[PDB]
Amino acid sequence: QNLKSTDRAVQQMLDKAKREGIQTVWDRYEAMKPQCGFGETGLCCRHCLQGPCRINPFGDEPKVGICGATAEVIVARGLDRSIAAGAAGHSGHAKHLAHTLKKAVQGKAASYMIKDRTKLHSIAKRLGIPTEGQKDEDIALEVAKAALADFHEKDTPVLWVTTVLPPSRVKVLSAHGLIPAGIDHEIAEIMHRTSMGCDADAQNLLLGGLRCSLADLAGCYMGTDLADILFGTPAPVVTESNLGVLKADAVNVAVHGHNPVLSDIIVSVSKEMENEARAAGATGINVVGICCTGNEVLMRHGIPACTHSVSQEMAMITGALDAMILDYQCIQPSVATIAECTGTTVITTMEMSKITGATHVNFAEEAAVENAKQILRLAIDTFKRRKGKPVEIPNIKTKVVAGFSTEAIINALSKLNANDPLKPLIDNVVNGNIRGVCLFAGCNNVKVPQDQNFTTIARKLLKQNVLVVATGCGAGALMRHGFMDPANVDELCGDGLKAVLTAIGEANGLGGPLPPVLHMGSCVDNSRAVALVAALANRLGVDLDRLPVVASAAEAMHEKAVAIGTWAVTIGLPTHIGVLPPITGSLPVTQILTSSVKDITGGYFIVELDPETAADKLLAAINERRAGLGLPW
Amino acid sequence: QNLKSTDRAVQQMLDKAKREGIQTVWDRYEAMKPQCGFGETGLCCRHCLQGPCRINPFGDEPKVGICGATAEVIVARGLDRSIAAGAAGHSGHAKHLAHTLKKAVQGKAASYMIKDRTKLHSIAKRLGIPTEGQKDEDIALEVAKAALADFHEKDTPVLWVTTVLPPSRVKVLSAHGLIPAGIDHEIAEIMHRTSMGCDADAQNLLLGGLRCSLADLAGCYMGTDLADILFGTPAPVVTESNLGVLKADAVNVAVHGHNPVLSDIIVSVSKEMENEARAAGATGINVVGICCTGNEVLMRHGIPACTHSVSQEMAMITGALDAMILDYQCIQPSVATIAECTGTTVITTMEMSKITGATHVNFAEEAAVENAKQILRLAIDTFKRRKGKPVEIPNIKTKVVAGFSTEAIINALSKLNANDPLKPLIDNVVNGNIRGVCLFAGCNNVKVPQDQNFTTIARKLLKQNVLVVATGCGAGALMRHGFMDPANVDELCGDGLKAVLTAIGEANGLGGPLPPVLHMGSCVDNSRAVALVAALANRLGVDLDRLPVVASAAEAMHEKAVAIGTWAVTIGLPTHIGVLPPITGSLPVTQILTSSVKDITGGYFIVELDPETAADKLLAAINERRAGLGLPW
Ligand code: SF4
Ligand code: SF4
Ligand code: FES
Ligand code: FES
Repeated sequence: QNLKSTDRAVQQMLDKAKREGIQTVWDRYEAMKPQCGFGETGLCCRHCLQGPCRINPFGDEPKVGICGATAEVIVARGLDRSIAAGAAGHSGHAKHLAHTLKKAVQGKAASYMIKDRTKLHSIAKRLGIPTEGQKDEDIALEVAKAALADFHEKDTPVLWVTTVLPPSRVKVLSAHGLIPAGIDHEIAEIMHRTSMGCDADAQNLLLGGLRCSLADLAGCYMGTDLADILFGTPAPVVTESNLGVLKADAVNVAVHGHNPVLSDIIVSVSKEMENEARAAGATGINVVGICCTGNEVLMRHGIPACTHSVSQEMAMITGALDAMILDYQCIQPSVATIAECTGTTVITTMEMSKITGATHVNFAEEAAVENAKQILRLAIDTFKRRKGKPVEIPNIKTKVVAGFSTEAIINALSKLNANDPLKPLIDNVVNGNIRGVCLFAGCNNVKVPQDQNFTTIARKLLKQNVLVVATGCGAGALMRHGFMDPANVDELCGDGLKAVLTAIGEANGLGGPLPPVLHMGSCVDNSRAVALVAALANRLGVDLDRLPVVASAAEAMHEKAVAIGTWAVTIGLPTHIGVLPPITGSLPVTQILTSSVKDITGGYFIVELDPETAADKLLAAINERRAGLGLPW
Repeated sequence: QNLKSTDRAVQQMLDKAKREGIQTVWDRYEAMKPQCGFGETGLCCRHCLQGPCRINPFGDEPKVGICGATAEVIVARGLDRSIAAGAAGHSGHAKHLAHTLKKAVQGKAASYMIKDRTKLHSIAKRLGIPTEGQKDEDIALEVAKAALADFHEKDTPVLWVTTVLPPSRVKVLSAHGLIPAGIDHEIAEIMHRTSMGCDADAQNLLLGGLRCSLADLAGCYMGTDLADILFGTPAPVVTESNLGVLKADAVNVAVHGHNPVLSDIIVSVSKEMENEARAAGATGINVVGICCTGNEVLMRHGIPACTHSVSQEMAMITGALDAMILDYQCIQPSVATIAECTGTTVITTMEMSKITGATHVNFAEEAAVENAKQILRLAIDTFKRRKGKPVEIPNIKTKVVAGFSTEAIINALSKLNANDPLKPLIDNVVNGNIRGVCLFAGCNNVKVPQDQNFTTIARKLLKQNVLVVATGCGAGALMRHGFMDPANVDELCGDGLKAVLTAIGEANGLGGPLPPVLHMGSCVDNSRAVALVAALANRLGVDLDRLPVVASAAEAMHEKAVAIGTWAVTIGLPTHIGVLPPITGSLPVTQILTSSVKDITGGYFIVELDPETAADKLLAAINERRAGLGLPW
């Protein structure tokens, strides 16, 4: 089973699924082979009813689409649609939170409130919203209106782009016409320009894609900002991960999806319902996380993470998962069918994300506590039905230190230099103790043995003294393999990095180092890494494309990951992707995305499926940046 | 060549292309055969990097997508994306016109102005915008702001839906949650919900698709409204169509695309440049139309239509097309390559729609006259280079009477009943002289011999006394085969329909009938048919799903046509489509779209590729509606 997942708990559940005849994501992948090479290379178009059009990568006809669309146009249009779809997800998440904040401060949703008043005021100041003499509720109402205004054209550009990057970077992007005019405006313009008989120049198409990726960035940053106002900015926390966090004698409730607007409430209400669970014969309610909603409550409340991404079905296979509470994004719809075999109650909560055969509970912010209790009572009912039945929870878990928001990272650094907190980090970049920074982001993908690229690359970078930060299911992969346990610093980290992690941790009263990898949160919280990198650029007086900072979507799957990778390139980072995106059918598109975009934004994609080779390429990118700053490497 | 096109001028140019070795859309189609059956049936998904996933329609594995997405989810997600892409095009067109009107009334674009002040005031009244005591420029500024506001969420729903359909229809749609909250909001929500791991219930997905189709309707209606304010509401006009409208001794300039914001200016400026053209050895500038921008200037100014849709390359093959001036949508990008052989200067004008190898002229409303003169001077240069060369313009054209805006139709009817203009039409529906109404809409499609479905269906309906109206390239197909020439009324029309067309025409001072088919304009001007049908419903006191009105996208191609067909169903019409949409791989989706949606909106799709059978099915739908109103049939 090691060829499917490198996670030993997942392997154990794959054996259980096999002997019980439960079909998994890996079985469905095997049944798909061999996959279509036209789609894999990007040489397929279905944008009108004259299609499908395909193009043979080499040889004889077909060589061009029916309407005349070339291989490079077809490849660029498909890629742009993926970017727009990703932007639509991250910004739909952000839009929902903006409406939640507006309802809260207008007295329409008493379960929600301004929890981080400091963050509220800093965001207002960053946006140019006056705070002196204003009530918090009025400032927040203005912030929520500004968030909603960024979805459409107005007299200013998207402020969740222009106010979050340094003026020099905004100037570069503006010169190329890349600043978004409105988030949903850009998504719609992509769908228009890529429709039949519209944009048919690969460079023009890809420039539109870069601009739409910045609309995705704006949605990510807005989502983090609003979630922090509503639910609190993360600070360091200690918890656990992997399937062993499930407890046979408790009501096990997974929160799964991305938007934690209800799942933050689930966490608090579940505490109130201890006694009701105890009356049912359970020790209590054990809330666990899956995917990014799990990251959100891990970051803010220390909720343990049960599993992530490709292996999500395995939590159900234990037999102990009483409920899976779903919002949207990255939920395999197979869960609704597997639930018939495993007994789990799968519950959807968002109007636009339902799954046939799953129970739906309308969630409304105005009734959030009431909805939570109804949902948790279904979970309690499910626990009762399995009283007495054996379960198979693998006794496998790791320790996870997390909660490294950018505010938390700055505060940790400020223990070494109170009035200039970024300086200790820059000092160690300059002296070589920190070679550079790598952000791991994105998903697992069934084509890659689960976690193998994240861990193989992370190990090589850590040995070379790279400061590694992680979000999303990249953070999930690293946490499940021990990369967030400070006890593994000695094994994993080069001497210089160990010295820095130890110096920071000792100054924070820990008696021990920071963990080998800093967990910066969910997928939208890739925006936190942007905030840190922008602050470093501002402090050094250089643009982001001069910093020794790279990104790696080492096992990417979702359209959201394509959008993130593209905005990482657009803000100026060398950006690795470890699965093939559908671009290899066009050499001109590949050349733009891996080479000539350097001349536009300073960033570029590094496509590399072999993880040892990818780590070498990422280190070369970091070291090239070091050389450009005159640093040793 | 008759198997490729039923248009004799197109056949002549296909022979010329063949002997000159110029590859056409039909050659590129032949080179694509056999096409992929997974894509044709809808059983392919590329929404994440685990794909492509396909599903065998019958037999053995694969049976389900890798993530667990069923055939019905995959089919519904793909369809929803097509609807959103169509909505993005029609509403991008409308958004551009809203910005043009705003610039005009703020003194920023002197080439544009309020030409239809009556239409402006009626729209303002329909929207609830006060007009008493207000300057026209202020009313128009308010209308343009309202148009822009409908793209995003606000305290009202999309007013270009709720103010254009009768309250009873709005109530039905509201009860099912189908009223759009904002145009670009719905497009983004579709892209979100159809991304991996999000909506996975076919009924829920398709209801979202119906709502997004109404965002498309709003964009169509807004585009017609704003184009009428800026450029004038159409009134009846007489002109010609087909390749014989090109003139060997003139500078022939085609306007091609959809948004006539510059091409209306091209028409006026070309008149000013007669003498400059005459100095070059030409008789003048002969502006001709292709596709919907051609329809726009045909409707408003009588500009002759040269060709449409699938046969657009053939205008270039004549050797006489000096320039092709492009905005966006439905332009085969092959034109940029064919131009090397034919000498035509292909010019793009919109930032988001460029074609490699075509000259780009930045158009800006603020410089519209200056841009037009630069473009027309390139055309004049091109004419000079072909002085002396023979050309092959087929001597084939038809007479076209057009300009039937809904205002024009009401005014024509008012000559029979001044104070109750709809009553003469209803009278003849009730007595059987008019059996019903059919709207022909949409594109040609290379899979169908060009125009064969439109003409075969139209002939059968006209013989059965159906009032036939047409837009877009459906109007193009019918005009090129004589269906807009009143001289063909005797041959084509049943006795009852002939009596009505004759009575209306005689009362309008014509001495002869209205044409066999009423040309209601461009693709966005499908909204004019909605306005007429809604007015009829309001006058009869019934909802639209009780009227004997149907639609036929008989040769559909573009994502825009999928969106139009879907909103035709959503507002309550039986809606034929004559090419296979990618739904046959899912019986449950097909059943929803062809059967159970009747219980939701009262409309339904009729999928039928054989045109004689399609006409029988459309007549059965009309006659079922007649029976429900207690009428003979
Ligand atoms: S848009 Fe062009 S390439 Fe795509 S399916 Fe239609 S004809 Fe084929
Ligand atoms: S979304 Fe599901 S069905 Fe579509 S490509 Fe990804 S795994 Fe396959
Ligand atoms: S031919 Fe397989 S993805 Fe289209
Ligand atoms: S397998 Fe051919 S369209 Fe995807």
